[PDB]
Amino acid sequence: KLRYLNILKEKLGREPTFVELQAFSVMWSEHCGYSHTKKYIRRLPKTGVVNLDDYYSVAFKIESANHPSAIEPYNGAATGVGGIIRDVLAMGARPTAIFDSLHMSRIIDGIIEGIADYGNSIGVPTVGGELRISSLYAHNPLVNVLAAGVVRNDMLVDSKASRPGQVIVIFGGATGRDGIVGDPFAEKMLIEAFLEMVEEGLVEGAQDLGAGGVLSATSELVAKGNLGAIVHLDRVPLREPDMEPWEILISESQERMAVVTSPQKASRILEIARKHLLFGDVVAEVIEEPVYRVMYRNDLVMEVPVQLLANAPEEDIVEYTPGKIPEFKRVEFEEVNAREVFEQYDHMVGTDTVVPPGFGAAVMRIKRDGGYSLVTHSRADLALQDTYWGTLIAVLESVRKTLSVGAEPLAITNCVNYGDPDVDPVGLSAMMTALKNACEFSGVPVASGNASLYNTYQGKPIPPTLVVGMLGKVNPQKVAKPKPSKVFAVGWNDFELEREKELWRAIRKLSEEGAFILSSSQLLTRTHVETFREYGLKIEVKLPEVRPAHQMVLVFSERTPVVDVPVKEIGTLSR
Ligand SMILES: Nc1ncnc2c1ncn2[C@@H]1O[C@H](COP(=O)(O)OP(=O)(O)CP(=O)(O)O)[C@@H](O)[C@H]1O
Ligand SMILES: [Mg+2]
Ligand SMILES: [Mg+2]
Repeated sequence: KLRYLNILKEKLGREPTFVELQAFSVMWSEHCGYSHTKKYIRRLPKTGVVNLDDYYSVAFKIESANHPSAIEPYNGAATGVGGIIRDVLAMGARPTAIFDSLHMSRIIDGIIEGIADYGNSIGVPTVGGELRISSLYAHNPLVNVLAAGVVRNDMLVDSKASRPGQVIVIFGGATGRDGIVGDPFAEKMLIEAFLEMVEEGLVEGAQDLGAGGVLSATSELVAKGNLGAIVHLDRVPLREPDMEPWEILISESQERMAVVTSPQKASRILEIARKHLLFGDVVAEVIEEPVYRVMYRNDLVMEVPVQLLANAPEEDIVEYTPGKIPEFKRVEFEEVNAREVFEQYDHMVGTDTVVPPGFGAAVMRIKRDGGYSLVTHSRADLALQDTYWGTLIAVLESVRKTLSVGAEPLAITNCVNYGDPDVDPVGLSAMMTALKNACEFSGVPVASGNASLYNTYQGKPIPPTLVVGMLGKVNPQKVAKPKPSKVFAVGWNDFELEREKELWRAIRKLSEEGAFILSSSQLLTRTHVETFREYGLKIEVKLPEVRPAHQMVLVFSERTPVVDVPVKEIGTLSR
């Protein structure tokens, strides 16, 4: 913030006001700023609402609740959920499935329950997830939450102001002195509320309220529209009435959404909200002038170029060149049979999928012959040994899982979980390049993502962990389910980037022929066995010895697979 303060000062041509420093403290903070990752992200291929069938689109995104969680496992995680759901809800999509990618040194119930309760409380199933246990995350639990929803392409909500005159409504829970705990009940009302507003063609644009609260929502909603905004802090319904404009402006009270609309629609927006027991008012006004004038009645609180707020100081970036794929070695993440713990908290117990998520990619259908896959994958264990390849391979194995389910990879929502970038700007680059190159190799673009840097315990950084939330397309009727069959190991014990595509081609043919397929580092895990039992199936196999980063999958079929990849009957699935 030292360099920044200067910069902010040079840009202000003067000395920052309390509110100014207060505001830019948020907007430029790495969390809302992305100073170390912005340029790395602009480099990634893109497209977070991915179309699905020219009629439906799935809005999905991943988010981390790291620091919060490290403090308040329960609240942190839950808050991350709440927030990520709004990000999706704001896209005008009805949140249909939560996914989490937990990375901890142990089974921290707080996080599991926090995630679980919230989702249940708002009625959004916690379909799938991922759980990685490593002492290496002792003081830095990586709580990544991904959410997905469905949205008719003709109901897609623009995520920004796009016309002077439009006004921004802030509704949902009230604003109080928070971050300057939220309930799913208000969140659920928020979803029902916002969704109703969408259904009525009232929401012309929107943005959820999280980091930066009212400041980030408004400044961004318009900044994204290359417009301005006159924000009236006094119009924000508060919980604590004595709050100061700056408190009202940067407050991060939860369960709050900003709705861009036409003055004429604001009324219903408020009616719809209120009848849903939420509070809201027309807080801002989208103006053509690119200024961000925060007001509290006729009191000018703050006025700055919206764009200055929007664009934080961008750190340079170093080009990273990757070397020979390492001969990865044992970096054990003691797998926990924490299936009893999830049961106790009703977590990831989402039985409403085309096929149990415990088999890899969670499949959801939006129609009889239509549906989408979703997977959250990461290879921290590998990324620890080599940031690039590990990170890259994590993307490739996600493509496998997606393929293994018969789903064609559509997009990637991803979360960068890194330590201090100023110290190790390399790992950050390696991580981003791997992803960049990974998307380029796979051809799968990046729809959106989250970045969490400075994850370190007294010097030590958390393992470079890029969680990959991969969206895939799939016809449910064409999704293979477990059945007594022969189990074959298909692929290789080791990894050679290039031949990855021949493995995919293979997964594709087999999957196409209806074969069942698992793509796991362990080939088969307790969950896989667990889940098979749910089908009343016994998995007896001579699991091939495999490398950490390998290119082998488990194919279950009657007939022996016939592909251009090593095939070996390794056992059977029966009874
Ligand atoms: N690794 C990544 N890849 C692609 N896009 C990324 C990214 N990291 C961040 N982004 C994008 O940059 C912006 C910020 O992501 P972030 O998750 O912090 O958003 P947010 O506005 O929802 C704030 P909050 O945490 O308060 O909910 C988004 O528009 C997101 O799509
Ligand atoms: Mg932000
Ligand atoms: Mg947000």
